[PDB]
Amino acid sequence: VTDPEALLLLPRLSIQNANAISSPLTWGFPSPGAFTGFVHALQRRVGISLDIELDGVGIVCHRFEAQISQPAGKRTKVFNLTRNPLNRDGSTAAIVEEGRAHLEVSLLLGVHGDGLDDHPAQEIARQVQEQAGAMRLAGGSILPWCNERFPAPNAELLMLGGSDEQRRKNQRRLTRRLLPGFALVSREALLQQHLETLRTTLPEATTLDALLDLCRINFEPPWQVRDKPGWLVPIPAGYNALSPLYLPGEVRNARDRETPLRFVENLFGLGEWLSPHRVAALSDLLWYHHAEPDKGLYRWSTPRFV
Amino acid sequence: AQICDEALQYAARLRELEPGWSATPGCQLHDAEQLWLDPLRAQTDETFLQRRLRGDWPAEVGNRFANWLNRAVSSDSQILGSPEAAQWSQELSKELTMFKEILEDERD
Amino acid sequence: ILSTASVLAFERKLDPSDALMSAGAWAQRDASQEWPAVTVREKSVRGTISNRLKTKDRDPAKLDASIQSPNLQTVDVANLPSDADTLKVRFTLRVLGGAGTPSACNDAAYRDKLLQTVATYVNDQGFAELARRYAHNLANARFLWRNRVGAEAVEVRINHIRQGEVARAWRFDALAIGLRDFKADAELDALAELIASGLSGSGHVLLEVVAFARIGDGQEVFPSQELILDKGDKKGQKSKTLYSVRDAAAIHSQKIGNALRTIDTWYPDEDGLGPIAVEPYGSVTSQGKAYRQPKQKLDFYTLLDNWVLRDEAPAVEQQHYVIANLIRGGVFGEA
Amino acid sequence: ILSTASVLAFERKLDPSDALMSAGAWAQRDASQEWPAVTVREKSVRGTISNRLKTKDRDPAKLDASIQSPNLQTVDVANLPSDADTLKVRFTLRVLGGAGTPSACNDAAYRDKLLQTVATYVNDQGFAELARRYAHNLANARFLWRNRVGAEAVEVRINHIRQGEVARAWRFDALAIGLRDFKADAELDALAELIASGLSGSGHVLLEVVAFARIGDGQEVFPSQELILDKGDKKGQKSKTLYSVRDAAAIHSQKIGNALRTIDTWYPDEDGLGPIAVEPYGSVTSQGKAYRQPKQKLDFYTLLDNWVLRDEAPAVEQQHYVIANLIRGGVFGEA
Amino acid sequence: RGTISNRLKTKDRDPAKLDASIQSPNLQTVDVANLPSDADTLKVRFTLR
Repeated sequence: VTDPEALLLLPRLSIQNANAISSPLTWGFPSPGAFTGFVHALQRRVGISLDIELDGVGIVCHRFEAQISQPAGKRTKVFNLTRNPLNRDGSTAAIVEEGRAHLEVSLLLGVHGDGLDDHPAQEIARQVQEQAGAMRLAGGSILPWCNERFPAPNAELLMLGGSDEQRRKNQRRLTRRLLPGFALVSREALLQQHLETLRTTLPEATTLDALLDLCRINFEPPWQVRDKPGWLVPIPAGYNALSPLYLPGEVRNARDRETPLRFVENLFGLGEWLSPHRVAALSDLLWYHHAEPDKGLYRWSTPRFV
Repeated sequence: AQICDEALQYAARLRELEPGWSATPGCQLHDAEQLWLDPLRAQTDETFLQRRLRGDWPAEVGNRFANWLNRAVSSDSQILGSPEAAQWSQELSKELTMFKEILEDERD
Repeated sequence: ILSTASVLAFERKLDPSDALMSAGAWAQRDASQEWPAVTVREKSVRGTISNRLKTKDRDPAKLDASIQSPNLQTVDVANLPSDADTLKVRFTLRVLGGAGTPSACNDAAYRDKLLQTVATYVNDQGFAELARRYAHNLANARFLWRNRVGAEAVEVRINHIRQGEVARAWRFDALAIGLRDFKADAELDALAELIASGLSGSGHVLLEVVAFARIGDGQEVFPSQELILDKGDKKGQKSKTLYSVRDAAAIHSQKIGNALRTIDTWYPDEDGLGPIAVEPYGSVTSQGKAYRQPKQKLDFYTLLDNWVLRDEAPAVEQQHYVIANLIRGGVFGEA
Repeated sequence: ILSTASVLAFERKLDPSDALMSAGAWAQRDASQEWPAVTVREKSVRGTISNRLKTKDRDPAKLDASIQSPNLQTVDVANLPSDADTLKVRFTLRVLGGAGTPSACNDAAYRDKLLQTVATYVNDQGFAELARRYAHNLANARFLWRNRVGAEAVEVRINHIRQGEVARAWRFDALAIGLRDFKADAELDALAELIASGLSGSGHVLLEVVAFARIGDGQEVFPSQELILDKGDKKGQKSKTLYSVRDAAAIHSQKIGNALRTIDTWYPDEDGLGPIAVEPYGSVTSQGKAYRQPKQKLDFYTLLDNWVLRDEAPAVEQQHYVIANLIRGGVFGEA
Repeated sequence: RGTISNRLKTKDRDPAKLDASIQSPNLQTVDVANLPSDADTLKVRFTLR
């Protein structure tokens, strides 16, 4: 929402069992809500001590390996599970299917505040890396890079540049540093205009049909595949209200009795895995929160993408 | 743009993941490329090839890469004798321009 | 209706050999058979940049940093030995005959019509102008391409080789016979009648053409140039490779064929430039210009399709040019 | 009802070898066993454009821009050395015999009828015309395909090889024996009786056929040309590649076998064109024309189906052509 | 390089179609094994158990 004064780069973090189930309709890379909740956890744990405000994540995903397996004779896939403990009686517990995946992402945390001036850049970069080393990103532990070739350090890029050329130089230097991955942005205006063209073709078509049409490899007869611009994916773009907002000590069995609970439901927007130098400014492509809590509509996106 | 960007990512993961560009010597290894061996010829040879890559700044790989995209197009003279070849050449020139300036600053 | 054939393949008449160049001294060109060959050797060249800058690299610091790192090449060079001032360029030339019969032709009627056309050409005027101009390009040493341009004295000895030996030997001074005038001499008419007899199919012609050139003691001779692989570095770059058959520099056979074919003084542009080589859409690679463009009706294909198909016989000059193209050979015909 | 068998695979009689070509001087052809072989070497050619333009590429600026960027090739060439004027093309020709017996046939009644028909032909008139024409195509050096058209003197030596050595040595003058007239000589009749005894199964025939060709000092010889892969760049294009068995130029075995098979002077067009190669639907791929088209009843297939199935025996020349196709071999039959 | 020499199924018996099909001859690269030029004996050697 606001512009970051600096752009921190947490380097390639190895996540071993992330959540492959991003949403009820999407499997694969975990939801960007996990990464925005991670940067809010980082702000809640060391952001208040350094007098900075870590907002926004650029999700890069150098490596992804889902713990899946294609069954024999089926085109679809199934998830490799774990073995839960037995019950108190000795029988096998009722299995619940949780998708696990191995990640390697690097995060662009947009850091703005009055703590960039108090501390050096390398100190606050090192302290948020040490705080991220004892955390988890989507349910999966962050592997801490022991006894390898060399440890990947951080770089807090002060985005306030003296010139346009030095700014473009350090943006290119950072893009070369997070290069083999694929930045994730939220392209929802493309989904809405594809819904507009779909409704032009056939009326009363809703945007779930436009989302599914942007998802699949659909064929057209003269046979030619309808082309897709980029790697468009369905992503859960936040939540939506189902119940009115309850009081803190009102709902039963909540997490805490001091925070208002509201029953919610996902909102599957459209995302687009694009390469990091297709953006020409890394102060875009960061994932912020947008709540508007009177209406529901607790959503996350990349504002200022285009 | 997607082809040029996948070429940039292939060069990135090949230059970063494998030390195999400086694994063995031979007679033919296409040594005019000098882009998929960035840390291979500088982090070991300090003044031998690093002084031949920073002053020379090898960015002539894009001219050889343009031959791939001329192989991607056919010999259709309905565009070669029309203004579609001009639009094709202008988009290829601006895209190899951005590929050149991305390839120019491998030294920083 | 007699449409043209889809394929037309004329085999090359006037086959030359690779012009093997050797070295020696003048005034013993009469004993010039054991002369040592001019060997192609390597030498290192270092150059500072001299090409045009493209208005972004015209900064003083950029240009000074660019001239601080000069490029290294190792070029093939062929020079005469230091005690030898004569370059013997020696090849052999067959004149085959049967200029109108194509080696490949689909339409039998078009092939018979083109054979009748060439037959009426040779009957009305035999290979007399073409053979005179080929004999000139043998007489003046135009096949010495750049080895001629500053030579003090060039002498061409052309031997007609019969059963195993010479039957009639010629001896020309290639600087008095100019590179642009097709005059008439007495020996040149005998050589032209020999090439005429070879071109008409009425006799076998194998000529050995031996050309000497006073270039100077240890000067550079210029054999033909091969192309390179472009796989190695930029210090041992090997930017220039010269032709050598067996440790002996040589001009290519098609360079000699191109210089023997420089008989075309009938192109619609100015004759103040001199002859060009007989090519369809008659084109020069140095000057970059295509004389006899097909918008004028003087290229080989429009002249041939008017002379054979619709019987619009051109002038004697343009049909000399057409028969010179049929002697030259080629892959004619559409797809 | 005697239907045609579904498969007919006739094996190849008259098996030739790869015609290895070496080089040397004339008048020492008797000591021509240690002659150096003609090596296929590379050379770079640079041409303009000379193909027909398609009425939309005839713009003058586009034509000049096309001749400003010429196509650089590298070609494989094989020349004689500069001190050699004789091309020794040597192969071996093995005549097997048993021309009628197929190697694969389903209908046994068709096999028995074909054997009875071919044995009726052989007993009526043995392999005498076919062997005379094969002996002519060994005698006149037609297997020297393009190495013959400008050759000054061609001499073919055919040595019948018994147990390890020569049993009968021939020596022909291939330019006096014409390329189109099958006359009768004394030695050619002895070679015809030898090939007759070979084709009839009454003897083992292994003829080492050596042919010399006075081309000239350092002139180009023309071995068989391979096909190129076309996987690389367009400056090192490698447009022409030549056949070579082991650092030695060579003509393909099926090219020699085709030049030996040019015995068919019985095709229904004019005989002023001369003999074409014995093929079903008898076709010359140079001239692009298939004589003995099946509209007329003179191809190999309708002649064989009339001779064997319904027993309408054709004329003498046509059944000579049929048995020449059976000597040639092939995969006859439906699918 | 070989021209067409197999049978025709009476629909391909047009003469212009036949000449057009022999104008584009089929090319192959076949694997062959020949003896050398100074060898006239083929030694086939195997074991039998």
